[PDB]
Amino acid sequence: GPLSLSVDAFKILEDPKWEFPRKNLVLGKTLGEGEFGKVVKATAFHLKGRAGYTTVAVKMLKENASPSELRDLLSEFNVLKQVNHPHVIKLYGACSQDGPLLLIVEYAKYGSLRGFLRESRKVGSLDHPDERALTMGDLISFAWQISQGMQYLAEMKLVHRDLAARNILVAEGRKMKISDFGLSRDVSQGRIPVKWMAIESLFDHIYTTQSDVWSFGVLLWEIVTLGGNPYPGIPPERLFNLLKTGHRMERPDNCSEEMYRLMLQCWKQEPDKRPVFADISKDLEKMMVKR
Amino acid sequence: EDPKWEFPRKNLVLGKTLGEGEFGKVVKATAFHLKGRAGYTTVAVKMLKENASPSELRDLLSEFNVLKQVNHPHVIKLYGACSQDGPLLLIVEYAKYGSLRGFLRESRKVGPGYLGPDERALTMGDLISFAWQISQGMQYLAEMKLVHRDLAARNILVAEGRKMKISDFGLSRDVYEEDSYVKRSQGRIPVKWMAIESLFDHIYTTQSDVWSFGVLLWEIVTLGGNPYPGIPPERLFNLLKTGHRMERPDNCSEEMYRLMLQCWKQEPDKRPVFADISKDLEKMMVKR
Ligand SMILES: COc1ccc(CN2[C@@H]3C[C@H]2CN(c2ccc(-c4cc(OCC(C)(C)O)cn5ncc(C#N)c45)cn2)C3)cn1
Ligand SMILES: COc1ccc(CN2[C@@H]3C[C@H]2CN(c2ccc(-c4cc(OCC(C)(C)O)cn5ncc(C#N)c45)cn2)C3)cn1
Repeated sequence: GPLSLSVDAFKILEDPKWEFPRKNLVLGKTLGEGEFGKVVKATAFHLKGRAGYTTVAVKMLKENASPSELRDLLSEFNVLKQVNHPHVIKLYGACSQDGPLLLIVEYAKYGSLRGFLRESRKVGSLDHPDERALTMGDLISFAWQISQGMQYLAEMKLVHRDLAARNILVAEGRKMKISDFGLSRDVSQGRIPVKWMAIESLFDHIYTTQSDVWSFGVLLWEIVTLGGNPYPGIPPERLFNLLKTGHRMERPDNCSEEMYRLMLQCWKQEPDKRPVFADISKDLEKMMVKR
Repeated sequence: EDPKWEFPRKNLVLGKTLGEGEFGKVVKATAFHLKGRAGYTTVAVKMLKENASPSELRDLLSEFNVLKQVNHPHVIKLYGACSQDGPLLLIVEYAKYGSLRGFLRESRKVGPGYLGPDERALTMGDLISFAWQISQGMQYLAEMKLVHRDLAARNILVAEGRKMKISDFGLSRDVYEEDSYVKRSQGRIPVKWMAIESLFDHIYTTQSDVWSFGVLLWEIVTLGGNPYPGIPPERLFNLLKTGHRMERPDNCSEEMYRLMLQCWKQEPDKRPVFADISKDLEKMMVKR
């Protein structure tokens, strides 16, 4: 079947560029864990012709993994090979010759954007009750970096499908990296959380760059609320009809008119009425120079 | 939605979490005036988490639709659902000992344990009986033209009097036409419980449920061990194709092992049917 073919292709030595010798990989602490998959920190010796040990993250399956897990991981590997951008997580390679399949990716010292934000406070060698302080300028900065990454992906004819604050990684110098390409595809029951999905994805199962834009609007909302939970107290099952009848999230606190207007436009019912990612970057670039 | 199954939300009180995984959760609950029982009845409630995808929603709805049609002493009882004024809540039977996997693993550290009268005291006779109750439930399920697809010790619940209840019907499918269920895309059943033709061919029949039953059997007689110990899921493709199967575990009889092996025949025709699995277990029991 399609998976046994990919598995077998993967387990052969066909891509010497991406194969990393297993003996050169030393696995450390767990960075995150779900039921069937795990991410650990690691050091990699002589990775990609680099001197000494490079700090990396390793993605791997757990023992109760289903074929849909195996598929997601292999599919991410195949997408990340074709991709190169400062705001997209970097793939270093894979170990396919010695035990479990391991994906080796760039290590993001702050972890997920969602985590980063909830540990922060909004403002206008000591110590504080919060990890850091963030201005609207930082938040606009974060959104712009993601929109750049997304513009690159849309130009590459790739639909991410799972855009959300938990899938953006925060690297050294607070650089945003789009991550989790398990569900991406080159442009039936979906595995994207309902609350981030575009109306046409929910009703017609259609996924395009414009449905990525809708998801981007939910992420913006997540950013300006510093890690809020979208549609709080509304059951995911109730959301279809609220959206169909034209309900949207209200303007959050500490959110400006111009910022909220951009969110709303991302959530237009007709995908043609939504901004493209270039328009989005433009809006953020303008906000920035204008303080 | 359905008159015979819709239950008044105000009559349902939710308690502690009994289990939660990726985007779904089970809570202990109590229901007032349930199916005309006086007073409160202790129940369990299955529901979605905030980050649910359409797949999880469709799975909860499909489990509801299946449990509506099936009634058997060894299949989890559905009481009803709250599906109107908010979140979808599935109301099912509460099983006091929890999952079979959990129950058997507990018997490793909780006396009297496995002995080779008390609820916690287990002999091989008790284990054969557990397997048999499950097989009778599966036999009925197969007669009702269903494939469970996700038969495993984690999906069997242990109720009052140590009765087995097949549960977790989210993935089960109708096979009235063709006697097979096939989908184009990848399944969500753990690789290690999947039949060889489910793995390579995306085909699910009662005979792939039989394969899964063999793995469950192995789980039972190892008292909740993990299948293909230390083998990566990805290695199962080549390993099953080349003819490797799990080894005979320690407190397993030759007849019991012969039954498992039969469940793991490459050719699905050569596997026993659930009716014949039940007969084999009946004979094992009475010859002791
Ligand atoms: C299908 O294959 C799968 C599926 C799921 C998984 C694991 N799942 C749960 C949710 C999803 C992904 N998960 C994580 C966990 C940690 C990280 C992560 C966390 C992290 O945190 C750093 C810190 C905050 C210092 O702990 C840094 N980095 N750097 C790179 C990555 C990556 N990738 C990370 C990213 N995703 C955890 C693995 N493989
Ligand atoms: C898609 O909809 C979903 C999907 C999955 C889930 C929850 N998932 C995780 C794995 C799967 C099913 N899960 C559970 C959790 C608890 C129980 C459970 C556990 C339980 O434990 C009793 C004890 C051990 C004394 O606490 C008793 N009962 N009785 C009925 C049920 C049911 N159902 C239970 C069964 N399945 C937890 C919820 N909704």
